[PDB]
Amino acid sequence: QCVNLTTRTQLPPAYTNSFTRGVYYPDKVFRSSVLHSTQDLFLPFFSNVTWFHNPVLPFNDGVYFASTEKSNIIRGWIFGTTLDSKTQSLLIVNNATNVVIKVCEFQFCNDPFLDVYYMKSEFRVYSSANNCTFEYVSQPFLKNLREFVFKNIDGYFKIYSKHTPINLVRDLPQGFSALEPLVDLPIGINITRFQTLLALHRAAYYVGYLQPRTFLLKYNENGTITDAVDCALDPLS
Amino acid sequence: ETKCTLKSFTVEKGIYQTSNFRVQPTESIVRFPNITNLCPFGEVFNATRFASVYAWNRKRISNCVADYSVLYNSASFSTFKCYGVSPTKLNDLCFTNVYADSFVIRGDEVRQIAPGQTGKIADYNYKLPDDFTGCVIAWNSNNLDSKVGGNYNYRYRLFRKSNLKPFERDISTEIYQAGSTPCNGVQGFNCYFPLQSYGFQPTNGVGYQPYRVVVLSFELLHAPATVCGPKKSTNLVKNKCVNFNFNGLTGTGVLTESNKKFLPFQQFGRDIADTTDAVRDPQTLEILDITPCSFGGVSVITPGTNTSNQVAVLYQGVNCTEVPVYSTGSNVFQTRAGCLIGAEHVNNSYECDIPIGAGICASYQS
Ligand SMILES: *[C@@H]1O[C@H](CO)[C@@H](O[C@@H]2O[C@H](CO)[C@@H](O)[C@H](O)[C@H]2NC(C)=O)[C@H](O)[C@H]1NC(C)=O
Ligand SMILES: *[C@@H]1O[C@H](CO)[C@@H](O[C@@H]2O[C@H](CO)[C@@H](O)[C@H](O)[C@H]2NC(C)=O)[C@H](O)[C@H]1NC(C)=O
Ligand SMILES: *[C@@H]1O[C@H](CO)[C@@H](O[C@@H]2O[C@H](CO)[C@@H](O)[C@H](O)[C@H]2NC(C)=O)[C@H](O)[C@H]1NC(C)=O
Ligand SMILES: *[C@@H]1O[C@H](CO)[C@@H](O[C@@H]2O[C@H](CO)[C@@H](O)[C@H](O)[C@H]2NC(C)=O)[C@H](O)[C@H]1NC(C)=O
Ligand SMILES: *[C@@H]1O[C@H](CO)[C@@H](O[C@@H]2O[C@H](CO)[C@@H](O)[C@H](O)[C@H]2NC(C)=O)[C@H](O)[C@H]1NC(C)=O
Ligand SMILES: *[C@@H]1O[C@H](CO)[C@@H](O[C@@H]2O[C@H](CO)[C@@H](O)[C@H](O)[C@H]2NC(C)=O)[C@H](O)[C@H]1NC(C)=O
Ligand SMILES: *[C@@H]1O[C@H](CO)[C@@H](O)[C@H](O)[C@H]1NC(C)=O
Ligand SMILES: *[C@@H]1O[C@H](CO)[C@@H](O)[C@H](O)[C@H]1NC(C)=O
Ligand SMILES: *[C@@H]1O[C@H](CO)[C@@H](O)[C@H](O)[C@H]1NC(C)=O
Ligand SMILES: *[C@@H]1O[C@H](CO)[C@@H](O)[C@H](O)[C@H]1NC(C)=O
Repeated sequence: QCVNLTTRTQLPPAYTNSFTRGVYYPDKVFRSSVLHSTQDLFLPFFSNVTWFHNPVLPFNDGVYFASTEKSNIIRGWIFGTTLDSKTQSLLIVNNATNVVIKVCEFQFCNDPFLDVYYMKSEFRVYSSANNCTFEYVSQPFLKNLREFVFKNIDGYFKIYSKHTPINLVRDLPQGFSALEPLVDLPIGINITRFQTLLALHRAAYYVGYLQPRTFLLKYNENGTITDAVDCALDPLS
Repeated sequence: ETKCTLKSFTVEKGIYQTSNFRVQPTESIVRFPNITNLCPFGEVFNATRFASVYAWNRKRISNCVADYSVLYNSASFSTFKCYGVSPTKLNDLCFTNVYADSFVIRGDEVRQIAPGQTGKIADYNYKLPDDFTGCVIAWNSNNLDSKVGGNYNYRYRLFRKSNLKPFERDISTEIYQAGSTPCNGVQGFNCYFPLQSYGFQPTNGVGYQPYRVVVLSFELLHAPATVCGPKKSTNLVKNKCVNFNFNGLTGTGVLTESNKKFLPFQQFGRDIADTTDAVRDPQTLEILDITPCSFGGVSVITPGTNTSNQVAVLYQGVNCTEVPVYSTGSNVFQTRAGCLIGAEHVNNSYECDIPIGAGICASYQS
């Protein structure tokens, strides 16, 4: 139901400063007023993070995705190797009602999108869906920025989330906020690349990559991570 | 045992160390979350209509908790036949994506559904692998799948060019050439239809009545398993040295109420050096503490076997409640060093000769 889009929108691939954002709870253990050193996959402090104002992007090991979107134009995600019916693929859609997670051999066109009519209903992301393996439905997720961390380890797809009101215009705020664990999925896909879905009428988001390194985390009395320190940035660190 | 440790037949005045007292666990408890997400087997077992033997209903099952005990004790079903997996151990074994193949056949041919079995519909309609890991459940449905005028709505494959591979579903309806001339869609010589209707009647005897038959196939591939039994749990006890298996986290100790405020997604906690301190029961969803059962050495206070013969016993660092031949003895005294049996507490004060600890000591008078 979708064809090649002539209007090749250009989102300038700028670089900006990661600051000290992208910290998530690494396990499911309560700790109070203790300083814990842990080695795991994180986003290194003060790094170049890509800013777009729908290109194909590599998945690498994990992905930190953020968007200070208003009116919720961001829709969903596509994951896999070739994004075709020839290979097992994964799809996330977050429409007005319950979010839908799908794992099938979906076939998409060159430019998958949702589109809206003004009556607000249109869906032409893919073309065919022949062989399915997993299905799931949950509660919908959603001046305000939304951050997600995607990891895929041992046939387990882990999503961590956090949304926070914002007042700054362009760059990422220079604050700290841990990311609580949102969902785990027991499905194994050799994801190598991914994509994004928008809501067009009938656009700025940030992307960063993870690396293995060692961090030090400080827990408060109630077990909420309140600050963290990198162990390979500066001699003081 | 004081003499035995000293390896002497005479013992001098003092206090001597001996074996270590330790409390032992009493019983065991296990806790698992509320058994929910019961697997939808009624939709395939109590369905109004089943499909034909050549077009058997195939269903996939995943992400569910399967209760096989009810079917195990189900007296309505007559055939509960299988050898690959023991019927009573299904709840223990855990699999993923169980397959259900259901249909209605004749009573006489129910034997044809078996590994390494041949017949009329076994090799033509539904074939089973020789290494089948599943179980076939069949039961009479004469009162439901038959008509007093004759049930002609069920058909079976009779003529095929070749046999049927295991786990194959062929629904092709094409004319069969039994000779050396093409049929060209004509029921001429050496031309027979592959499908023949069943003639179920209520008055038909045993073996001619319609039997509903469904096979369950268990598979376990590299992806994590998700379909298996309910994992029954015991009840909860407190203030007793027991051992526990809280949601797979197992260990010994004694549990009490706690006031910690877990953030809504954790399950347990620890302080330092990997020592669990609190847990959350997966049913009540409340925080409980854990402390190890009491232990500590024991000591013997004696005035010297030359002078007298009676002794006193000290359990150091032990609350004077789990005291237990000397379980009662004399009046029992509780001090910051532990619990003392065989001595009398007084209100006087003299010089110290046999130091006990925490600023107190004992002497012989009793
Ligand atoms: C959001 O998407 C779903 C499908 O992805 C739309 O339809 C729902 O589909 C599920 C799947 O069977 C049904 O159980 C629901 O009853 C459907 N309706 C709902 C959830 O309202 C759904 O209509 C979409 N919501 C919109 C367009 O607002
Ligand atoms: C539909 O997709 C699923 C999952 O991708 C396939 O199931 C398994 O796929 C892996 C892929 O390497 C195989 O090794 C397994 O043998 C498959 N298991 C089963 C039970 O099939 C499934 O085969 C696919 N089906 C079709 C028709 O493409
Ligand atoms: C991801 O790719 C690896 C290959 O690098 C897959 O491992 C293979 O799995 C098949 C199916 O069991 C085996 O026959 C091969 O021998 C495996 N090769 C190696 C090198 O291990 C792996 O199964 C893939 N995983 C997913 C989820 O797609
Ligand atoms: C951590 O937990 C404590 C304990 O509940 C919280 O302190 C309470 O905060 C509320 C809201 O202001 C007060 O009404 C209570 O009187 C406080 N109780 C105590 C014992 O301090 C605290 O707000 C939580 N969060 C942080 C960051 O400490
Ligand atoms: C687990 O199941 C038990 C069995 O019903 C629940 O115990 C009672 O549940 C009802 C309804 O949910 C409550 O009104 C009662 O107060 C519960 N009894 C108690 C708490 O002693 C229990 O609530 C369930 N727990 C969860 C987390 O689902
Ligand atoms: C040994 O254990 C008992 C049982 O807990 C302790 O007795 C408690 O003492 C506190 C403090 O006075 C009271 O609030 C509780 O009501 C008591 N419980 C019972 C069942 O009596 C006792 O204090 C402990 N021994 C020592 C030396 O502290
Ligand atoms: C990003 O890279 C540019 C060079 O391409 C560099 O000048 C800038 O300092 C980098 N920003 C970082 C590492 O935060
Ligand atoms: C089908 O219905 C009968 C009659 O109530 C019941 O005993 C049986 O458990 C049901 N089957 C399933 C799979 O629930
Ligand atoms: C026992 O002790 C007393 C003094 O306490 C001493 O006079 C006596 O000789 C001792 N008896 C022995 C060593 O047999
Ligand atoms: C004397 O000691 C006993 C216990 O040894 C105690 O119950 C009593 O109150 C004490 N009396 C005085 C006057 O100290």
